[PDB]
Amino acid sequence: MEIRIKEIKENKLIGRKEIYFEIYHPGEPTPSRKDVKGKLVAMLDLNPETTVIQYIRSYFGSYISKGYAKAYDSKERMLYIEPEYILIRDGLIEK
Amino acid sequence: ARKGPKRHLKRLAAPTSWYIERKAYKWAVRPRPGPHNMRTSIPLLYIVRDYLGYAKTAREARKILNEGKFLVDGRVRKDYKFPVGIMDVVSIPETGEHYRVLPNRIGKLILHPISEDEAFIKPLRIRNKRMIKGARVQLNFHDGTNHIVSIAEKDNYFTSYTVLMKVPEREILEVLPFEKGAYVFVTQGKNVARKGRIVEIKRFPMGWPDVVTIEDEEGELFDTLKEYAFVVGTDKPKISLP
Amino acid sequence: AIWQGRSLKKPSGGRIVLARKKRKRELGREPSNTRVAEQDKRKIIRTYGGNRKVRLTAAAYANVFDKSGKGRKVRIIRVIENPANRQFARRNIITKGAIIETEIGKAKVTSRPGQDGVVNAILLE
Amino acid sequence: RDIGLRVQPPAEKCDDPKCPWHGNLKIHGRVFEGIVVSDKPRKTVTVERQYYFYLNKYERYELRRSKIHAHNPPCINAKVGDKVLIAETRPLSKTKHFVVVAVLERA
Amino acid sequence: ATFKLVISDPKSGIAKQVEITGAETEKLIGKRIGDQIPAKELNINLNELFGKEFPEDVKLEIRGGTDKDGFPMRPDIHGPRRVRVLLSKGPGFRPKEKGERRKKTVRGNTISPEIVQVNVKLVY
RNA sequence: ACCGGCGGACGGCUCAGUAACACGUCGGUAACCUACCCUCGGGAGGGGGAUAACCCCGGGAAACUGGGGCUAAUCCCCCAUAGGCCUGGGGUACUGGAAGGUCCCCAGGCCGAAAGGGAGCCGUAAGGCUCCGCCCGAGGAUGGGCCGGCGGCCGAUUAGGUAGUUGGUGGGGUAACGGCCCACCAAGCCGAAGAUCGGUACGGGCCGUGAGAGCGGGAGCCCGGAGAUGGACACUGAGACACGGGUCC
Ligand SMILES: [Zn+2]
Repeated sequence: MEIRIKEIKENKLIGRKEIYFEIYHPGEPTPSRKDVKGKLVAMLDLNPETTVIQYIRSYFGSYISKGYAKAYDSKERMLYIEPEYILIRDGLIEK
Repeated sequence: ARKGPKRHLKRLAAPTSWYIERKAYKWAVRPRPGPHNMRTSIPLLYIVRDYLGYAKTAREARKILNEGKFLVDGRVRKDYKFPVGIMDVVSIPETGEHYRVLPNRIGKLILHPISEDEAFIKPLRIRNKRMIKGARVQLNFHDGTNHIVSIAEKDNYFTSYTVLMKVPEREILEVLPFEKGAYVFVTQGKNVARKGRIVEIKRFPMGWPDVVTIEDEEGELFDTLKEYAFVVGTDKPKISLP
Repeated sequence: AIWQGRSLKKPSGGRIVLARKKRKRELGREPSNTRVAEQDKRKIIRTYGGNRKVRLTAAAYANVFDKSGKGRKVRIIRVIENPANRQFARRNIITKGAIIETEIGKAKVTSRPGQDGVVNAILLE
Repeated sequence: RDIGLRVQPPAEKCDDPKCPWHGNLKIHGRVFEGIVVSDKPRKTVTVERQYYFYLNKYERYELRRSKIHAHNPPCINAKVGDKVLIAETRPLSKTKHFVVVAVLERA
Repeated sequence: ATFKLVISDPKSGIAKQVEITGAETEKLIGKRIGDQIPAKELNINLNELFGKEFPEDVKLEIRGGTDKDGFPMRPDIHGPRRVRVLLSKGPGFRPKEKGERRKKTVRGNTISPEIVQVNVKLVY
């Protein structure tokens, strides 16, 4: 699986950066959220504890899976802004 | 069956001047009463979320707004139902972005970037003039705002004139009169978003509105309503309207 | 109550069947038969939209003006004539068209005591 | 004087408070031309206007009449068959919502 | 006609109940609301009951009462009769809304054998 | 939990009634109301009063509810001023196509405000700043009321209908004009170009069909109108005579 970043936006009204990317993975299943987040943090040199993956969407009959994620400057702002369900899904919140 | 004011607004019945998907959802933000009409206005939530994309959900849009990070004219607005209309300056001091709200050629409202120096000027068309207690003259503008002057300056202002007003301090910069050759910009009608210079003014009996002829930069002549004609300069536009 | 809505008959002469119930906004109120008395009697009525009306039921004084803006507060003795009704004059009922007698002379009323709360009149020279 | 119409004001004055020329009545809205059909009621006149209505299916016109009752100020004493101009005003009665403002030509 | 008398002392904010069966029931019967009755008229102790030293001139003031079927006695309805009336405030009605008017059941000033409780205030 | 503020008159459901200014469209309100929100010019001075919760005693089968003590407020009341409304005599400064409108000066009267309250940071104190607040005036905006011209179904085995009915003179009432209502004057008003009466039906954007002209439908989605078992009434509120508030048959 190869990750290619299609768009980076710097939102500072909310202290975050929005990342739109794609995963090229022919002949393989949809990558797990853990693996996607790990590779994204490794490539972008981000903080693992202040980044979330909004979604990883696999299309029909395609080897490209689209992906949307965010990276926050501060964990406090991350918790304040992001919903609880997405944090639970990403595993940041033990719940 | 109807007993009082409405509090909801379906997306399929939203004003045609908005840039909104009319079938993605069922409910739209009902604009709160404010400066401009509902036809030439849009709730600030849609500007924060859809137009600029700073937010993905109404909740975080409200969270952004409550911190006073969005400025309209020169005042910080926190109500997400606040209407913003034509010839309004939306400023985001944290980003340095300044936009002017103007209608495009199809009558829809769009944000045109402007400069920091321009961000402190808001033209106002004198919609009406009357008298108040103490023998003072009150001018009512196109956006519902009001100003007061002494009887000494009675003749300095007339209906359909334009006033350049610094904001949010509300100081009078200058007065642009409405005569022949005055640069104007059409804000409504079939000729919306078209600019030119005044040529002639025609009046009719009864309450039928007066009609003004305008000449565009290409020399073509068209017509519109005298109230639709918005003065923006004497010979050239004092503000950017592309 | 006193409904003040649409008539039940077409101008041609036919009848009209109501398609809806009476609405609270189309209701009136009983006439305020302002009478001459020894003291002024008035009441306050809350009207549509929270507005206020001052209703005069018994009137004792009157503000009389004489062709020059000068005004005097005088006493009402009797109603000489009230063209609005053939019995208002007999019963001492004050309305906008009444002609009253005061110590200064005859005065024609110019206000609406049922809607104003006061009685104003102009002297007859 | 003028009340927004490009017509000559009546040559005489009247004390009627419902006359737009010499009273407090205000004219606003539609202006129509018509022929007076009846003037029996006091200070009242019925105005008849004649117009054609087009039928799409039969691609032909039919004749229709519009009847309107208008106030008749004493100065403008319109009679039967006169050509008159009427202007919309506030409701003056149950069926009177127009006022005669001029007489275009006597019968 | 057994009356439960609730005597309340305004000088201390304490109320106590007693039960009277007959004989002295007639003396209370027939009196309206707003008239005092001397304590000794039908007194039962009243001294060690409250543990005080009420003066000999102590009087009982008829404040209110309640019928057998939980029906309060309005201090305004005339006569010993039960009637259904439309109330907006006052005894026997608890609005619970802004301008609600609910029709309730109340009695009149005069006590009757049907009355089960008489509430009285001590007057010095 | 209680007082208190706001909301609960929107949203949701149905097509009974309605042939009507109910609906569609174009215009008027110079004849009118508007809680929430926006702008401008001002003000927040002095007093008083209970009562909920709570405590004592209860009843009623329940639904509900009585007496006594005690208290607070952005709760309620009063005084002052500012301010509103009418009328009369004057000046013509304003918007308007045109002033029974607005503005300025005198005169007689009626009505008649507020919470300098709350939170945070400071400051020895005093005092300061920020946030959300209260009241009056003039406009806006939102949501309405009312009115006018035009347009859209069948029956002649339904031919005369109307009598507050048509119009006026003067008033009452309404937030507002109006026979909406009242008193007095006349006989007017509608009708074979189909009044009245009877049948059917929520009106429109639209949907079905046909080469088209046209014919038929107009439940689901949107706008508008009505209803809350059938009727008739009222209280609070800006907004109701109110589907999950009230009274009677
Ligand atoms: Zn005249």
